[PDB]
Amino acid sequence: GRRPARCYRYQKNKPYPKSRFCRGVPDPKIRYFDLGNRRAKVNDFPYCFHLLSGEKEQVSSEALEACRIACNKYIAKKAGKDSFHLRIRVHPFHVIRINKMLTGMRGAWGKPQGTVARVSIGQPLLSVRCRASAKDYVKDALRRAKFKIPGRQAIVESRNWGFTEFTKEEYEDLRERGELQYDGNNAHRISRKGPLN
Amino acid sequence: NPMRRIRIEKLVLNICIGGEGDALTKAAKVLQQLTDQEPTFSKSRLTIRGFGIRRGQKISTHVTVRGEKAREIIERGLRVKNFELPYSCFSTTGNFGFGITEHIDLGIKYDPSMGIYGMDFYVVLSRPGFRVNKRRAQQQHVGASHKITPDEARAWVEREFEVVY
Amino acid sequence: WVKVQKTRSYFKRFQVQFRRRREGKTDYQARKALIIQDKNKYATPRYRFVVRRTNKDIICQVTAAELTKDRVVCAAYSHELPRYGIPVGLTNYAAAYATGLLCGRRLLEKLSVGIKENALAQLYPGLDKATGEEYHPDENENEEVHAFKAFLDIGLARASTGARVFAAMKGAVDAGLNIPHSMKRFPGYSKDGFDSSALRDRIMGKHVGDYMAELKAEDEETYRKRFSKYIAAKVEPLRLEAMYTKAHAAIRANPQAVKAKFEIKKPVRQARLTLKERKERIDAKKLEA
Amino acid sequence: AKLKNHTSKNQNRKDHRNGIKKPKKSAYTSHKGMCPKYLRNLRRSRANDPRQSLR
Amino acid sequence: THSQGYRCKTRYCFARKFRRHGMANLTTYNRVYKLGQYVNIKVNGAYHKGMPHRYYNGRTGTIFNIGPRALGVQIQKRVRGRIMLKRINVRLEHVHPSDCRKNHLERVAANDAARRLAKETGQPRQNALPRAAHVVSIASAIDITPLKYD
RNA sequence: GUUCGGCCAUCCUACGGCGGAAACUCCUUAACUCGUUCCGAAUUAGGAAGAGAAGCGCCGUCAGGCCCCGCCAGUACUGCGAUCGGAGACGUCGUGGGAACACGGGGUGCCGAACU
RNA sequence: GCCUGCCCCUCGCCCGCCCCCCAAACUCCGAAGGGCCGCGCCGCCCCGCCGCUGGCCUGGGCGGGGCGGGCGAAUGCGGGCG
RNA sequence: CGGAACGGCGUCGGCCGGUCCCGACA
RNA sequence: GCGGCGCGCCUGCUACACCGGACCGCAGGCGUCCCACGGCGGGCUCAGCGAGGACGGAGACCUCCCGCGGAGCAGAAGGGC
RNA sequence: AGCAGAGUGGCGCAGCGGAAGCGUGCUGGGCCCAUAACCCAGAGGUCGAUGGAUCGAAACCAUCCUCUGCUACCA
Repeated sequence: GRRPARCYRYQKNKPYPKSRFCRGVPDPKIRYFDLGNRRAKVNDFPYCFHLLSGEKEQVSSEALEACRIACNKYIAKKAGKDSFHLRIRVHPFHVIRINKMLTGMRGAWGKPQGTVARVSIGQPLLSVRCRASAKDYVKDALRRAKFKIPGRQAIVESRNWGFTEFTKEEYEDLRERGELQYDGNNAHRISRKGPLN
Repeated sequence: NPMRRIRIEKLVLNICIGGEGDALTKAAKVLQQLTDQEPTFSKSRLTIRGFGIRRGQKISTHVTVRGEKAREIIERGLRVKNFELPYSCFSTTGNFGFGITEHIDLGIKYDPSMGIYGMDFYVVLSRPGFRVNKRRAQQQHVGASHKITPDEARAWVEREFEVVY
Repeated sequence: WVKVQKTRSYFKRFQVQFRRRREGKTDYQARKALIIQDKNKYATPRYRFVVRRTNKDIICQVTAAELTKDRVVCAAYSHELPRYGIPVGLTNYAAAYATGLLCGRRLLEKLSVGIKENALAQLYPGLDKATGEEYHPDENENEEVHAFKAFLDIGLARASTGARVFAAMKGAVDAGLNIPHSMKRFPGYSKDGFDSSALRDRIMGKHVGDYMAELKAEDEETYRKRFSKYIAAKVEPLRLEAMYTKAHAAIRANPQAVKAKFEIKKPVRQARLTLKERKERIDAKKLEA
Repeated sequence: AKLKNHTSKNQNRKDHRNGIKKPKKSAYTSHKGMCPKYLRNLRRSRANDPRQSLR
Repeated sequence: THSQGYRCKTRYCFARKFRRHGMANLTTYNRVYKLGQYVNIKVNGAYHKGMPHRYYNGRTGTIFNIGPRALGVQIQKRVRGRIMLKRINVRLEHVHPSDCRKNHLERVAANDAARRLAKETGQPRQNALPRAAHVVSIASAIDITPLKYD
């Protein structure tokens, strides 16, 4: 509420997270950064889709909440809730401050009125892992999210299997070798250093 | 090995009387009477209203007896416990501890003005080779191969104090 | 279950203490104070006196600490005392005063090795009798050559009244090396009026002589076990005092160093594994399992 | 009513006009502040043979 | 800077590095210092007595006098228009002998060695200078090319 | 191998092995000298009945830590110019410097004085 | 399922292993760029002094000769002082 | 032809794909 | 004007790696308290994790182990040990 | 708003380390034929939340919560 957000957009002030010094911050709107099947398995959901920033803006936490709901609702209607795992990769730590409109610039240090998240170019603001059922639906679902975030953003299918660092070709190669492992939502390349038993 | 032998290093009898003043003094005499060794009082690290404690209040009295004098006291006390101890009682390091209620059962005269005094007997065990963790020079800790094990201690007490587990 | 206090982090932050301190043999704070010399003195050497007691041998060396190493000028040990008369009680209080006579006279003789006129040793004979006379070697007029100034090291040993280390320093001062000291941590100091006799008795072990009588009265069997070398060698309770005066005398006459033979019985030296040996070991536990 | 508080613009240029003037040679070899034992020795030591200026 | 105390903004400079925390090697005390040696000044947080100021940390000076306990060093501070020689008294724990002109001292011995060689026999600092000619074998030629953006 | 050092983890820590003639320790006792908030535990005195079990020394850990060198990467960042583009945020181009973590491979204290 | 229960299934804790993002007033590390100093008269060989120093035939300073060798970064410019 | 998030089957130039003599129920 | 007091001082920061750098910029202190909370020497190790001990537990005290300081050092904060 | 006070039995108020009291309310026992007064009693309060500190905090001090006490006009 208040501030059209054009005022807090391009990265300007030095990072101001809520430490001991900065207090009084009202709670951030976005709280659910993990959605869908957070409890999923590594082999499943081998298609990964990402929304990637083309600007250095500061996307508000209230703005981040809207993008989370828009993506979650569309994928859920089109395909099962358990056909995708959604991760909001930017977290709203930076604290934005307001000089109450009620004197003037004398004593203008602003009381905290908000929480915003700084997104550099090439940072995936949002990413999703989907099984083949939603391999199609997620792409336009993420476009319906793109509008809520300001600026220009690109939807790019990760060529890396799932959220795993390895490419889809590597994940299957490591799995067929047997070098691959499961850590619930992730896999490790070798795990070959430590004492042999 | 003769140098892998187990000996008792020390026995501490501790009486925490609990903010009674003269009673801890009478128990200072009690520890002195039963061990022929002057006692040392204790002070509170934490002060608590519920326990009747204030910082620096005298709550405990403890003498450390090392030698044949001590060994005799452990066995007088264990006769009170009927030579039986828990298998759990043994600490991981290799020491055990029991507690007696009533100084009289040890074989001390109960003049009844002096109060019945519950005591706690903790027995630390050592082995020839343990003057490496108390010496000012070369204070390196004892190796695990030489260190006492809870299992070793349980058997040593069985092969000596002959207590049930 | 239980957290591991020694994390890969605890290990990373750990600063090893200095090698000598991690072994425990050197008090760095004390020796830093001892090695301090006013910078105006510049490169003039400062000489330290080291007395460390081992299980059976009181060890004395006079050393100067250089920037790259430590340099001992001369050293005497209780192992040498059988050459000059005493074969038993090599660590007794009387051995200490006698080792420091060797320590002080070995040096006074070596400083006077080339002088040949009025030398270091020639100027200061030192106390011919063995007595607690508060002897100080620098109270004299001196001038030209003066007493070598060393500083006593008690090391990690407490400076107890009556300590063996303290006897050694009185032995060096009696030889004539000026080790600064106050006769307060030596036996027999009772406030004013030092009892010279008590030090004289201790440096001529009569205390052992009385203990020998206590065992010869209470139980002869314990006295064979607690005094085996003393019984085996002909060291009588009465004769030891005569032996000590000869031991002090032998040292003063010839205190020079004679070297016992050295056979270097070096050990097996099992070799470290090679990378292929290290890799085959990995293979065996890859084969078994 | 509010005058500029502080600026260092054109301070280094002003210094450089006749800047980097070294602090003389007397300071480099001056006996000011030296140990009263070094100098007292020096003055007595100097007063011998060619160096002595005594009448 | 409302606060300009003696030890101000010395959170990082004065502090020891990673594991150096502890006493100083006895070498610091054992080293012999000669009048007029070029010595660097490097403050050590532990020895609070006798510390050089934050300006004097990093500087290299000469020793004006050798006193018992404290070396006296003369370092030049450029105050505005003039450079002023300030003599300060530093504890031996925060000064470190500086190689400084070890290069010049090494070179003079080297030049003298060459002069000596010239007397003994010797019958017949350049900043870079040209590469000169040289001929290189081109048969191992790897033709490289720009790579497409993907 | 001891005592004293030097620089102060390639030296550390944890767990195995293997050792000692001498040495070091462990050890054995309190008549004294001294010594414990109490206790010869430490410590101080006096020793020599034992001992490699320990400490200690040498070897082992797809050991941690550590040091070395690769790769990361000409990457991130920034010095200097740009009538370079861009609505800006920023990013390019010429001319200069160049990380870091990760990750990969290797190692794992040596140096002097006195001694024997 | 059980005088009741100690006959146990599933989660919160604890602990490990991963993982998303971060910090003007966090720091394992750590650039760019800056700061400070040096870039000429070196050695050998004696000698004189000192109450200053010291086991000394000691250091160290300040001087006097001799015997050796010289000019030993690039570029531009005469500097300094009241 | 100040200007944006955005649209555009205006017109050129790319890119990643495919179907296509088997002719893009016959 | 009022409210403040960068109106004398200090710690961390803005300050853009020597030093310097502004604001009624930030997050904060000081005007005291100690003959001991002083000097010096000697001896000692702390906070704890785990484990054991009549009363005795969410804490009474005594023991062990392993403890790079996680304690403490009058008081702000940064150092330092 | 700034700036300054105030948070405690149910209620109204006290409370300086260390006591959380009064008055009433309330729950009993009587006194009266009963109900009041009356007499004999008991129980009443995370001392507004979050902290901090001395080593035990209504107190000491912040931060919030929650109320209240007074305030450029003038071009």
